[PDB]
Amino acid sequence: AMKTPVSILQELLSRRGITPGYELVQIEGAIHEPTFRFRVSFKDKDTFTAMGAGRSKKEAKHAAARALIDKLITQHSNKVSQFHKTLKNATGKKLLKLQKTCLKNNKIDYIKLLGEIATENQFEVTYVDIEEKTFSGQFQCLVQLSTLPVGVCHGSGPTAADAQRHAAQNALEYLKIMTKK
Amino acid sequence: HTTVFTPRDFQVELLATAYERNTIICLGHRSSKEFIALKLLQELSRRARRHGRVSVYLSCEVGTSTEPCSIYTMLTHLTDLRVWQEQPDMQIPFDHCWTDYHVSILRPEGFLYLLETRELLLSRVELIVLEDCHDSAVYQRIRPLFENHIMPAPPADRPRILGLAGPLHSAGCELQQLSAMLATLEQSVLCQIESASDIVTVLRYCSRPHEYIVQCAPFEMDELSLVLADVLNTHKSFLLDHRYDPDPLNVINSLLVVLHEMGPWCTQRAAHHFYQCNEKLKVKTPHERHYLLYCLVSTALIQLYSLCEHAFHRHLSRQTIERYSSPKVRRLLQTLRCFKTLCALIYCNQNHTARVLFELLAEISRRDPDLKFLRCQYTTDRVADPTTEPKEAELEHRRQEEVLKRFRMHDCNVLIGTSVLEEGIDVPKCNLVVRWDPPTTYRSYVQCKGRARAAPAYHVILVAPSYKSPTVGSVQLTDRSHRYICATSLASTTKDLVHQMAQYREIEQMLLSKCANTEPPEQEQCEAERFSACLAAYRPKPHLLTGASVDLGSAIALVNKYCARLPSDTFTKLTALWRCTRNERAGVTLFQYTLRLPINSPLKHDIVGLPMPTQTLARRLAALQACVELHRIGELDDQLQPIGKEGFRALEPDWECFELEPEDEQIVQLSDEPRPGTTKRRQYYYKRIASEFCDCRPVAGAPCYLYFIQLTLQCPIPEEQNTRGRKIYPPEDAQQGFGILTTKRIPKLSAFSIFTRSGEVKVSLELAKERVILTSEQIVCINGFLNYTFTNVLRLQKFLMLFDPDSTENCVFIVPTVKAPAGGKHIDWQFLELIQANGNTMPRAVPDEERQAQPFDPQRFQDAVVMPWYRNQDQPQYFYVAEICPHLSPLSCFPGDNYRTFKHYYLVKYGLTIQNTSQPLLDVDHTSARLNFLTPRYVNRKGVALPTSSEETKRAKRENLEQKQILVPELCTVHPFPASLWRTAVCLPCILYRINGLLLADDIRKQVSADLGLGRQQIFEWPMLDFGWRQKQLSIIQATNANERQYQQTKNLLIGFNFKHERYEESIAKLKTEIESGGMLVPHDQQLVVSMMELLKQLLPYVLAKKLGDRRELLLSDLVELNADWVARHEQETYNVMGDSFDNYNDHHAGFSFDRQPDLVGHPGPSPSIILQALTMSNANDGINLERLETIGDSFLKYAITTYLYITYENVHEGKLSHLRSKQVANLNLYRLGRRKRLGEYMIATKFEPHDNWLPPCYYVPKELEKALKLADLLDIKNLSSVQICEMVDFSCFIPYNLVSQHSIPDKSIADCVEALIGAYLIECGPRGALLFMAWLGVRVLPITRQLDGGNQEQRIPGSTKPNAENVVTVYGAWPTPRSPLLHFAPNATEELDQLLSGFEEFEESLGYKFRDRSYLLQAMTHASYTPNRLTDCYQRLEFLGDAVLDYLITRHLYEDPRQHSPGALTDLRSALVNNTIFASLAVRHGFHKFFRHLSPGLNDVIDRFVRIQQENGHCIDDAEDVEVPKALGDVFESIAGAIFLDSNMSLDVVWHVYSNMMSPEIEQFSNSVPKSPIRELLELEPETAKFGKPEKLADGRRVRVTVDVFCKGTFRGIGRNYRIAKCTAAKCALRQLK
RNA sequence: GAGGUAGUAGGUUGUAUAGUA
RNA sequence: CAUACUAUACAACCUACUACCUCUCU
Ligand SMILES: *O[C@H]1[C@@H](O)[C@H](n2ccc(=O)[nH]c2=O)O[C@@H]1COP(=O)(O)O
Ligand SMILES: [Mg+2]
Ligand SMILES: [Mg+2]
Ligand SMILES: [Mg+2]
Ligand SMILES: [Mg+2]
Ligand SMILES: [Mg+2]
Ligand SMILES: [Mg+2]
Ligand SMILES: [Mg+2]
Ligand SMILES: [Mg+2]
Repeated sequence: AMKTPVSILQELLSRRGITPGYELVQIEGAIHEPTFRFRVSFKDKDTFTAMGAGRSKKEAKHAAARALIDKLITQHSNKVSQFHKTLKNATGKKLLKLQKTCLKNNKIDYIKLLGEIATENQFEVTYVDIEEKTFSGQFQCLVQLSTLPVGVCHGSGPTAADAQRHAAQNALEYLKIMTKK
Repeated sequence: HTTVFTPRDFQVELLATAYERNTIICLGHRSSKEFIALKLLQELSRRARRHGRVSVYLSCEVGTSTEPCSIYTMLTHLTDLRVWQEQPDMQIPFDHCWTDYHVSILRPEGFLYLLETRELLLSRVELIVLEDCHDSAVYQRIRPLFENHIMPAPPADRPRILGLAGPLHSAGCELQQLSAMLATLEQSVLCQIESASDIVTVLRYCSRPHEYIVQCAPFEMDELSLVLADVLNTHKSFLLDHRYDPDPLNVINSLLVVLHEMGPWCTQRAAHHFYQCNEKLKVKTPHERHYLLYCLVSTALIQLYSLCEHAFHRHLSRQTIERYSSPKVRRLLQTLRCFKTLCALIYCNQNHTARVLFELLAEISRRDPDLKFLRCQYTTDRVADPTTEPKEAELEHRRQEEVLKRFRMHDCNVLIGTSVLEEGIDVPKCNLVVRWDPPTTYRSYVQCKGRARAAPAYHVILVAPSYKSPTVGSVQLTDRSHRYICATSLASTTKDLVHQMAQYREIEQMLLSKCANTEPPEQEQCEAERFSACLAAYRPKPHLLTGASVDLGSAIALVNKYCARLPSDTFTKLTALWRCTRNERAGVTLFQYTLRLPINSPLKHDIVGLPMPTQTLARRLAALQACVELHRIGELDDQLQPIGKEGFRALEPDWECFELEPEDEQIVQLSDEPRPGTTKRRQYYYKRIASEFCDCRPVAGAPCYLYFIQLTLQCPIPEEQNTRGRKIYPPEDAQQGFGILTTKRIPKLSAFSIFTRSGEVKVSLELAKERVILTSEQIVCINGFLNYTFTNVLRLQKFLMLFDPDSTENCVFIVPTVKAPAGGKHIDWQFLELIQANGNTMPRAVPDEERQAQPFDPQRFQDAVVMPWYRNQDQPQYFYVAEICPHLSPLSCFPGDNYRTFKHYYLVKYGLTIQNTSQPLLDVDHTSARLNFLTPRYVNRKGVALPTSSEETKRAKRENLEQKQILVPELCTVHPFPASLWRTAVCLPCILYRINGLLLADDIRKQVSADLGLGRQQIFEWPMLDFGWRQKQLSIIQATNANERQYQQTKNLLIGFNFKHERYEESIAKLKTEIESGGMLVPHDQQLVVSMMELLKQLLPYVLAKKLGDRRELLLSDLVELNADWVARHEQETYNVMGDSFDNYNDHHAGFSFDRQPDLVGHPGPSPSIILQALTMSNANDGINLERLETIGDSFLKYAITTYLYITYENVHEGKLSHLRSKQVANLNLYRLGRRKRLGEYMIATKFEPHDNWLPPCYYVPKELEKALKLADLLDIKNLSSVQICEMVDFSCFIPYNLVSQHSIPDKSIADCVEALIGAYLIECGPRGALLFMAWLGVRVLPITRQLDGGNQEQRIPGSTKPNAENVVTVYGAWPTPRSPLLHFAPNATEELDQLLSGFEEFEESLGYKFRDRSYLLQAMTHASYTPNRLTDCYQRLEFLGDAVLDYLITRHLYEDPRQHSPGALTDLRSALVNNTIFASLAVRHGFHKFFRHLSPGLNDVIDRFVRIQQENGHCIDDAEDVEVPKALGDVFESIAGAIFLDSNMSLDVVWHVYSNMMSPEIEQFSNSVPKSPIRELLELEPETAKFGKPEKLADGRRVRVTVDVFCKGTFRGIGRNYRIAKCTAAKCALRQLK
């Protein structure tokens, strides 16, 4: 089995001598497959000849021997809107009170109201009064809230208390208008 | 392009005007100013290099630092002028007087310094290029120069006062004294402003759109905008006074003007952009107080956005914009809704206004159903650098390039740009332009208005209240704002800006008044086309009135259709140089309208037009004359269009045709097979046997020639492959030989050699000095012998092959010879009788008594063949005798262990008892079965030997007994053939195959020598058939230097325009009344928007009834007839040239010589060895191949066809000559020529295997067994007929050609043989022999002089075909000397050539060859755009010749390499050495750009930057911005080779001798290493992993990017002008980085 | 001598990609 | 574009040589 059919045919024919005749007769030397064709003989005086085709000459000899063997077998506006809802989820009654009531009145103390709103929406405020003086000779302060992103509002007045109250009123109307939708 | 001709680009227009007179070029860009300054420096240097004159460039940014300026590099890199710029504190070292420097760059104070020293004489200077003089300080420095050198200097002696002042409209200061400022400017520096630039030449020669100023309304300020302004004014004063205790004002200020001029919703949409930018910028704040400031700003923008959104989205987009926006955007939308291709170029002032306009236009386009055709894209300005934060730079780069791509072709109409859209960027032709902001100056007015060139065009400026503060102060919120929160001056600015527009129109009227060339109004053209359209046209096909027609309009539109369609590059705009001029005749004004054509065109004379009353009538009739002369000289076809690339028709009768055989015509007209001329198609050709070997068998009585096959060992086989250690057997000493008996004489043939088991043996054929008369019994004796030798001894007889003793094909006899004992060789008759005595004899199985009879003989088995009779009975294997062994016995030791002694072995295996025990033994080796001894067995064809056997196996096979083969001499039969004769017999078939091949090559040589007198016909022996054997940072500075002349320029044309020096109001008021009453100001409440005899009499009032006669119109020949009669009547027409002197003078006033030719008269022709080599395909696996002869033959083919296409067609340009060469060189043509002249059947195309691919002599194949799928009867029918008696008596099972008589051969291989035979004839019998071979094949490439045959011509002067029915030969002559293109349309064209060729003697010394006809040199240098060349043609069609000359020179030199390159190492040593980059590098290195004449800006800049980067490299060979190559300079390198070829009586030796000194050291440098090319290396070292992508378009519009993708190693990108240079540089950077 | 490997070296043809003019 | 000269990678086939295996020969 490990012997090739060429050598199988040679072994089978070796029982009476004989030198086989192998002749490549017909190649189709075509454009991409060179196909070879041999022809196997059996003596020139008395009595066998088969043909064999293949792609390679070793396979042509093998097929000829086989034939002879068988023949033999944008998103920042979305951030703005998300800021609007994360200020909206603080649903206390102070926001509705600031919306319904006209806020011309400045008699309220704004610092406790902004503290209530900051604790309502889990925020905290920080006052920074600038020690340096303006050209108008009045105090100025800025208030910071831990928002998304963090925000700073403004206030100024002849006293530091006036500046703080102005910034606080700014925060009050601020939270009023971003509780208006 | 219609009625105005086509304008030159403004640089050479300013060059021509400043050539004409003194000129203040009011040009902004310093690069174009430097190009213009360079060009007039070299032109008035050419005028100045006559008696010795100097031209200066007194300058102000020169003489403090020691570095050369930009003009120094510009002028000493790109000219031959030795500039001597004054370094700071010149000491003028030694004797260095200023005469011997052409350009003499200075400082104004330095110029007076040598003016008072009397060194630089003001008479002797030819040009004074005073630099930028539109400023006060430079004027005050220049005042001592011209206050003190105007009075002593007459204007005759005063030179040209070219002065490169700034752009006039943004120059100095104010508006009232503007005209007086320019007036004092020209009166001081003695000049005239001649400002003809892109600011001007869009107004002049291009369309002028009807511009409209529209007032919208002032913004009546509503409650939303009141509340928003209250909030922003509340925080503005707060931001104004910020502090820090241990930027945002600009973004809180500029938001308010959006509210002031565009409205509240736009304020929201701009505050969103500002909010995103502020949240981008506020995170990186390192300061606590600034962090609070930016948080204040961001949250204020938040509350404004949410307030506006809650305003117009809870209480409520066309109506939304209508109610909550400014009237300015309503006017914008009205303007856009009036329109329904549109290309809109809206501008802005600030980069945020563009984006809120982007949101507005997108929202209206996606909401309003009317304006669905609005594709919006936007851009900002550029500020930052790639050095800092490259992420933002690359993101902006990729965004802006995509935006400009979308706007570029047809997709995006509205492009709401900013100030980067004025200079630089090239954009499509605009239809409607809406300048949103009022223009800052006239610059932004017409670098936005003066770009719209389509003319249904409107330039609309929306205007409003000006930029003024609407702020109220530091107040807090108001009561009305609290109520809104809880519950929910046109005339002044318009008058001042209409005054501003009147000032711009005064500016543009001033600019037009300073133009040299005046323009008629459009009412003149309307009058002309209304009145005078009754002149007869030109109809060259006048019988049918539907075709050819040149009227008044088509004529002026049909010279801009001819000059554009011409050979030109991107550095060349082609145009006709029109000139009007005036005269008065019979009391009327007439205008002669002279034209000129591009020097690219072969209409090389002016068409001097005929007068007309107006100027546009003169223009239209001069274009009539141009079209008429164009078609009469032949450039036009019957449709009056230029001929075009394909449409050229050959005139010589041998050419055109190109009709193949019908077998090839059917495939080339059907297009369904593999294409002919290619290797894809296959054809089977019959193996043509020799003439001398067909029908040649000797008969009883005919004395036949005898030809011994004389063999001789030359190289014995070295013992390293002698694995058996056998004896060396030289066939020279062998007693028995072989011979050929034939009846047709074999010619002299080349002694080849075969490689057999004894080494190399040379094979010859030698005659018998006595002829042999052969009887009738000996005929059947030789007939027995041939059957024995080629059927039994060597066994080559196939089943489909039989011995035919009366045959036609392969019909030669073979005889066994023998050396005579007394000396000499003869035929072995006793041996043939002995051979005939025993035929195909069965070897005799002898009994025991015969072996017992006689003992061993040590003389029988010397030179014996020892086949054994006990095995292989019917046909035994034949063993040689190698050694006789007395040291072995039949009773001696066995090799193996399985058997005892040799005698014992022979009884146990078969049964042959050996009756002699004292006998010696025989060591044998097998006979040959691979009969092909053509190739060397142990060596390659490069020469380096293959490995031989190891010493272990060789010593084992020479010593050990388990190897080898051993036979007893009493049990074997000696064959009648001795072993020496068996070796000659087994080497016979290669001798006969090679002798048939050499005879086929001799047959081809005989055929051509019979036809065209090319070689001898019959006969010295041929030569033998032999087989053959940091700085890179210093880089950036130079590049930065180039960008320096752009860089400051941008800033210099953005902000300053400063420094004024020291009737108008009435015109301003008139223009104000015109702009207010003429509808050009739209107010703020309306919407936007004759008898033929008398006509001929007024048409030419300078008799008319006779010329008119009875017909309707007038003929043009009649018109020039009346003008010629008026010339003969009235003396002269002395002329006033209304606004050229630019061109003038025509309308004015033995080491391997490459061309070695042997004497073709009396020549033997080429040797059949090298014709065999040229006929040997590469599939032959032989020691000879055509493939090194094909690549020299192909290059000679291309060279010779290029030369003949140049000589015959002296008027056609290269664009169709390349088409003719591609017709006459293509492998279809060479294949059809080869098939016509019998070349498919003369080639070898297979490895010669004699058991499969050979007819032995006197054997015959019936040629029918292959198509089929006793022997005496088979004989008698196979001479009669095949098919009728044949019928009477791993795919494609119909299998093609039988292998013995045919060989499958592709078409392109026949083309390869065509080229190979051209090369073979070239190498042997010269270039003329190659040319006559191509004429023999069918490509006729030489002239014909048909002369009468001179009475048996005898000498047969070669290339002269056989006479036809009359005694007339057709002798081919040498190539003709062509026409030198010194076109004598000028009366002194030789002196004009000497004047325009000034100072090229440095170039001649840089090349060596002194030209004898220098017009070729000028034709080689001259670009297609060097318009003052009224002497020759351009350089394209001569580069066409020079490229082919250089390709042949390179491939013939590199073929002559002793290294013996492959076809691939001949291509790759050429295609890496004739390349545009390396051509440009030797051009720059050897001083070619220093003598290249052109008048193109972009080519000058490209040439400058490339010479800079080359001079920093010592002339050696983000984004990957590399320097572009001057393709023009590589083409100059080709074209100078062409001009040296043509000027030298057409010899390649002088071209090679000149080009060796440049190219040949560099040639050895390539010839050692392996150069390749950057794209080729990057796809070679990365054989599959590189993948190049589709193009992307940059923002600039003249740059492409590439993006190499080297897979899993790095993605790299580079930029360049076109795809080729950009792809080369991107792959080059990939190569440079992946090392 | 025949067959199976393995390597080196020569090619030829097809496919894909690409150079140079 | 087109048209000559072709390169690399991969695939198939043929050919020369070298070393070892199985059979045969010896
Ligand atoms: O069987 C081959 C080999 O044994 C024999 N041979 C013997 C001696 C020598 O020096 N060389 C040699 O090749 O020849 C037989 C066939 O080989 P070729 O077909 O001729 O290569
Ligand atoms: Mg052999
Ligand atoms: Mg090839
Ligand atoms: Mg060719
Ligand atoms: Mg070829
Ligand atoms: Mg062998
Ligand atoms: Mg190889
Ligand atoms: Mg080219
Ligand atoms: Mg190739």
